[PDB]
Amino acid sequence: XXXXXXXXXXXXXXXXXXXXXXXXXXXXXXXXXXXXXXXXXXXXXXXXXXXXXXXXXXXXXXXXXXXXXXXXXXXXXXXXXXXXXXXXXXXXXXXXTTRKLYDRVFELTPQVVVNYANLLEENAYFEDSFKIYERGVALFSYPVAFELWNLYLTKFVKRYQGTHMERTRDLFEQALEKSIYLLYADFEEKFGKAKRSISILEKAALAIYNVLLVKVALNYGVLATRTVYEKAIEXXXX
Amino acid sequence: XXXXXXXXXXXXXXXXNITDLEELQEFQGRKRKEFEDAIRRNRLAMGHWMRYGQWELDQKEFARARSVFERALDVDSTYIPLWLKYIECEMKNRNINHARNLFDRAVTQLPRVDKLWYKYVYMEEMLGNITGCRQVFERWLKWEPDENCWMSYIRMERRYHENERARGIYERFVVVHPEVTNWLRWARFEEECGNAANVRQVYLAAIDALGQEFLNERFFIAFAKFEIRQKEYERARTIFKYAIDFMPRSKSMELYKEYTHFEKQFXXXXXXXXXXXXXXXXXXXXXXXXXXXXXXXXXXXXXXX
Repeated sequence: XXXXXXXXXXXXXXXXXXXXXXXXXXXXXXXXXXXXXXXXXXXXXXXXXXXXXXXXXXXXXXXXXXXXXXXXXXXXXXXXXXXXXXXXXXXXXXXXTTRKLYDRVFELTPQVVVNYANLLEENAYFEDSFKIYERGVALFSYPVAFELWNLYLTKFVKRYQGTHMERTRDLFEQALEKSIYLLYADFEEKFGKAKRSISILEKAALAIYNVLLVKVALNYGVLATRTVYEKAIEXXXX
Repeated sequence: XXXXXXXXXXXXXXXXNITDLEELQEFQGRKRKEFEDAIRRNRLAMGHWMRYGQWELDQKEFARARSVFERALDVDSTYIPLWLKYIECEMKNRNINHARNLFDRAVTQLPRVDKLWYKYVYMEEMLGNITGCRQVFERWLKWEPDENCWMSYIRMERRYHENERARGIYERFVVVHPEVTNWLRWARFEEECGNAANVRQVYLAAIDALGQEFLNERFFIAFAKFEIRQKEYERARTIFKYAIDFMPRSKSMELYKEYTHFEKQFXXXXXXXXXXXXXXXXXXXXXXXXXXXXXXXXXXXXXXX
């Protein structure tokens, strides 16, 4: 059951809350919470909202870690798949080490992934964070993986920038399997071989793309651009 | 008025039972004459044959019907569409025992008629007993046909339980058809069985029989993927390290990128440089400026590392 059990728990704990105001309460609250343990998936997830509640007041109580140990006792008790939504309900605040706690999810959700990488970024583990994007993309294939990959590129290029060509070059290589061509080309012009980049734009296979290449070729000097058009002809708009 | 001289001919041409028990036999007799004549006109011509049987079952069943197909099978043994037609007409009146002999006859009479073989077992499932299906399926493997003979034999063993026979059947298929896909097909079964120890020794057995010339590059990653399932770091590294050495220029690049994918999971970015530098040199360079352009790439890779 869900909202019935949920209101039942919120009200019982509320009775222990008015009891707390009466100094009458946490122990009996633990008892009613034990009854919540006795309660018998999204419904069970609401029971997880009850655990989240006993933990909530338990942290509001002044024993933060002690409750986290309990919700962890439950999720470790799950060590199932439905419980993982409760884990996202739990790991989201378990952060306030947590890394393995998070990876347990990977044994069993791109938003969650970018969020976690943002955690390590906040801790500035940097390279470790890039690894996470490696572990995501092996999963979701050319669809969701793009949703990871656009931010992963913008960020990793932002990091090392130009301390080493071959690694990032390879990273675009892995990456390639439209905007990717543009990021990559933007990289090559100011770090890598230039003609090589022009070959890459040439390797694209649209009017806007044709317009770009021509621009970069003009940047390498005028002569190519007249040459570019002949490629361009093969749209009346063209 | 050219197209209208033809269409006007078509539209002009377009516009232009039974009682008693005795009188039906007259009607039924004359249709027998009709059919018998068409056989004398054409000894072979299975349309006239097949028809003749069908017609007799609906009216009578048994002799007249069950003779005519037998009679027509003497004119051409190896016409499959007569074989089947004759089988179906028995089971539409439900005598299975009758057919199970007749089904055997064909099987024997021609072994490389797959259509008979599949259709032999399919009847068996509807019929019931599963031990009949195996003895049938076993004697098809003595002709040792093809994967699709085997895998239909194993998916009998999976639909129903008894998963020790299935494993031994998997072993046999390896011996007869020894190729890579088969070996990795064996490991599939140990995945659902859930015996991680039992998987490894099968993968080990594959390396024994094949040899250097017989194994694929695909084989080692099919190994590696299993190590991601268990998340064992000790197995992973030493597999890749070992596997990279047999393929070189033949199947290198595909394996390296899978090695790095693992290192992305698990100071320790040494092979990141080695995989990139090997792939940089691995890029073919025909000409002078193409090889000199590659010299700028690998030198920067050597410089940073």
